[PDB]
Amino acid sequence: NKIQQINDKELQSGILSPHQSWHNEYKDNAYIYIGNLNRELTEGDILTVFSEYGVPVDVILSRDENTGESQGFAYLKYEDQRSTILAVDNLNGFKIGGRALKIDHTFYRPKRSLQKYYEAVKEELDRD
Amino acid sequence: KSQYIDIMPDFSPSGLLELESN
Amino acid sequence: LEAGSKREQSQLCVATETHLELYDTADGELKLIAKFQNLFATITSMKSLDLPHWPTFLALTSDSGNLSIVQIIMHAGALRLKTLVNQPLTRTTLRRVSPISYMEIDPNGRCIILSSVEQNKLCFLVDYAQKLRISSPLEIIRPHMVTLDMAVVDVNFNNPCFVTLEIDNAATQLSVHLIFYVLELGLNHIVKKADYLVNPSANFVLSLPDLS
Amino acid sequence: LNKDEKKERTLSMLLLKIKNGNTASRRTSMRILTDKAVTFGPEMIFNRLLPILLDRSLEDQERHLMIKTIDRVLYQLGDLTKPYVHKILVVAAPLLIDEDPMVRSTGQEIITNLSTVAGLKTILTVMRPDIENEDEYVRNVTSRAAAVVAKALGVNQLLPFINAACHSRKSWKARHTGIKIVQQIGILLGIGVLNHLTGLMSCIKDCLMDDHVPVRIVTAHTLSTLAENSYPYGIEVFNVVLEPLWKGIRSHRGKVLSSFLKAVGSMIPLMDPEYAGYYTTEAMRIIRREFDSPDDEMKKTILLVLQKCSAVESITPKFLREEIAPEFFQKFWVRRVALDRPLNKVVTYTTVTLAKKLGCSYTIDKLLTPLRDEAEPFRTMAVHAVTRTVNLLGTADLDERLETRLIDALLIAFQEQTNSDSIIFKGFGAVTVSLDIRMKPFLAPIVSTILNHLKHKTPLVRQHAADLCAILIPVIKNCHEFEMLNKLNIILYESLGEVYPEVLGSIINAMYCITSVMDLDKLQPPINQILPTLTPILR
Amino acid sequence: SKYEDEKAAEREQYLKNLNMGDVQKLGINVTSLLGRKLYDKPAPENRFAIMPGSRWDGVHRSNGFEEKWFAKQNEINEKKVQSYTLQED
Amino acid sequence: SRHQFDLIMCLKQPGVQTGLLCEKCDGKCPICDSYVRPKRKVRVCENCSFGKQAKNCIICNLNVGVNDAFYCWECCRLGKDKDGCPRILNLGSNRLDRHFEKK
Repeated sequence: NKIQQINDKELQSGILSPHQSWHNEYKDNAYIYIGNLNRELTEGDILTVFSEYGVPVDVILSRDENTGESQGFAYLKYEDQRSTILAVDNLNGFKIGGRALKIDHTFYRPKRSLQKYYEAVKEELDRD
Repeated sequence: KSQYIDIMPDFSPSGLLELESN
Repeated sequence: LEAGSKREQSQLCVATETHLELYDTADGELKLIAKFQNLFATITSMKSLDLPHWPTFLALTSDSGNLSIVQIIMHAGALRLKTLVNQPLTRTTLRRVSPISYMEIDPNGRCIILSSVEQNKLCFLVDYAQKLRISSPLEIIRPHMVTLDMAVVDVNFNNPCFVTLEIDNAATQLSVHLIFYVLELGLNHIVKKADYLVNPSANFVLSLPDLS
Repeated sequence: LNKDEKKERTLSMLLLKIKNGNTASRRTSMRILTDKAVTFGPEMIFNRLLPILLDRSLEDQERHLMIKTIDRVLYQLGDLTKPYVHKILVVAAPLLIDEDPMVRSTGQEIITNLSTVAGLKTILTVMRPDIENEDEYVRNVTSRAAAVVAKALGVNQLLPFINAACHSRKSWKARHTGIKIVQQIGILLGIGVLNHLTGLMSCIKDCLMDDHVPVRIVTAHTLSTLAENSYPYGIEVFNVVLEPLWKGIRSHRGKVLSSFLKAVGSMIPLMDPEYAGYYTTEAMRIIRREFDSPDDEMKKTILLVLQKCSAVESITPKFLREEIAPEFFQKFWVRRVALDRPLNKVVTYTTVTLAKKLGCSYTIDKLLTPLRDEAEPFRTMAVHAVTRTVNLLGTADLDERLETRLIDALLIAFQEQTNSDSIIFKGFGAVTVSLDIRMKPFLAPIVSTILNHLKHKTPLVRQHAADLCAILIPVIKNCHEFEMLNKLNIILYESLGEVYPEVLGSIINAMYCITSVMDLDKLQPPINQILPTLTPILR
Repeated sequence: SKYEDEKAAEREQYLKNLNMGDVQKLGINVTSLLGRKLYDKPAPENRFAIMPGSRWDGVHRSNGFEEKWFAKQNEINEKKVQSYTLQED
Repeated sequence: SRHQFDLIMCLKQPGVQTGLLCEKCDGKCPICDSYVRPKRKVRVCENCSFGKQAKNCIICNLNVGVNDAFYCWECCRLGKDKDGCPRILNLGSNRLDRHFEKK
């Protein structure tokens, strides 16, 4: 609802196409921070809603090291960037499980401690 | 050698996504 | 005057209701330097304020309920009496509630403090910069207390204090009691520290410096 | 009954006329209440009146006519029982959160009247079961209601109430809301909090240490409000709290870091020069680390601290230019900032404050990249910073090159504007006034674009073409391009039969600026041919 | 120190390269472009014409913006024609 | 205010800061509301200063202030000058009621 507020102002002025859009600030970014998730949505189900706008190559769900349950945020890289422009913009503020999730562009830095979780995820997304 | 990592992904449907449609 | 560079605390200004004058000393004998223009008010107090970092300029409250800080200055060929700040206080006449008639100044120049007889006492908090600057006043109102002799305590920069002999206006018996006040710079308000009841004969207060 | 059943109608008729009635009707039925409110049973009034305010149907025009009757009735009777004081607060208090300030105030106008009527002892009994309440919205309401009571009666009478709630180990939520009461006490009382700051500090510090984070966070905000509202005077009472903040900053991160830094950020300007240099250079380490935080709550805190620090003597303007400044303009001037208003107001204000410590020539140097940018809404942001800065900065600093680049940036940012706003004109007019005699070479091409835009179809652009003449005239006389003055004047004369009133008004305004300045004899049309063209315009 | 700097640079590069979208990197232009699995049934229309991933459930999920961009897209594209055609004299 | 009876002045000890008036209320005495012959700057108390509140006209306290506010000659002869802070606190019955009718 922070970002959703921008695009309405932006569009209203007829900004139209990325050169003048704030989405142009990125261009080298693909991963999207996916916030305010419900707790029971897992990687496969976050890999349901987000293929509407593109083809995901990677995904990471943030979850506590001990109990292994959702922190409530994920990082999902689309194959073709412009999906990011599309997902952030179009799907932000949308309800799943009662709570309206947040998306925004992100620069994502991998962490050693999950290293195996990368191949374990990749191998499934490497199937396609 | 016990487990790769204690965490690991799922790739399993939750009842929430299917439920909302029906 | 007459010296390119000289600064000596020997010089004095003397006023009477309307009139005001300036004398010098250091010649051993009191000389008249200037008599200034005709004031047309009733000067109810006059006290030099010497503030750190500069001449001294006599702070002068009168009828008109103005606190007027005036700097006597040399302009054209003769001395004139030039004004810097006149802050409004109450109304114009010499009237019991209005805060004049007792004006005593923090010896370092941190603040002026005024009182009335009865009701209110004010304290203005002086500062110097590219131009002289007064703070918004600091009020204490003790409703029935007529005041006599406000004399003020020196302090080494701690927090300015002052002492009064106040007598209550509505009481069955005459009790005139001495009362200390401390402006607390930190929280910026005037506090009443100590209050002692002394025999009715009390007449005046004076400050003893340090005792060290 | 049948006699007194008539009063039962009359009030219900009056209460009808007020709510739904002709303007000449309700005006007579308000006069009847204010006189007769005494003779009617306050039971009968409130029991009949109050239920209306609980329906979901009533419009805002109809609601404020009912509240205006409660306010006029409460003003008279003066002795009111507790059952209704609970009812009235159920109705009145939810106003305090309402969207617009006009409603917010008329809600506050009630409770400050009720507080005196119902007296101190009665209301504080009605808040106690209410503050312990489980429901959130009810707690958010009576934080604001109990604070309005505090101003009316004075806070000291109400302070042991808060101290009971805040320090209460009984309920967690009483601690929480008991602390919110301190904000809206500190917000209402404004500067005057002060003398009460010591008594309030009983609540804040000890209630800070709570294991519940949402309480930990609230006090960190209630300090930043007490810190600001106090301003120069306070610090001596805030040393007690300064120690536990840092051990909270050096660990907790998250949103506890956003709140603790807001507190510490707003204590700085009231610290001594000795410490104030210390804590900022401490805090400036934290900010540099948090520039990447995507949260909003943190960005609002990062701006506050940058905003505060420049004032402090200890940091030099060299240190800023060398480090803080280049890492500022690049991160906070992204186009994603210019879009949302609540974070635009902050970044420009933060830029403007840094412009004092920073050389004016340094900030304006960095604002040329956004003034030339492609995005429209981003060029408008960088204009506000210059105009705001421009009054703030003198143009004496600028070398000739920026003076030429600045004006090209503005003309552009002037000639693509879409929405109508004052900012471009004041800005482009605060620049000219500063450098006026230096403007001469740049004044030829600018006037060409005014004459080009007065031919443009969209009527907004013919406003801004003429609105920017009224600004340049006092510049031009200094310049001496009188022929242009007579060139602009004729061109403004031939347009003076325009259709659009918004545009025709501003042309006359520029005519009025040219006329006053110029030699009376000189004017081209001239005057004797102008004035008879105006007389039919008065109609 | 130099070696350290080099290492840092390398890591930065790695970070950036990982982040970059795949189609741009091969790029050079503008059933999958990179042979990734693709959906089957007809998808909702889109600004960029991108096709949903094989794994899509088939429910509309949108705030409703993407359709409102077309309304503005159509508008702006229409008033370029309306401006001349409605001109008169 | 002279003609609008519900509004309540401040009447506290004036500090050192000057009141401001919006373009609309500009050139008015805050007491008698007369446009003629000003004399003295107004001075408002601290607790009418502080933050956003200080900027707003001292008459309507709604619009933002620009010019200083003066007392008229006649109100300086009577002495209503030095009563106190001449700043209106509430918005009053007239302003509200216009507001709601319009919407």
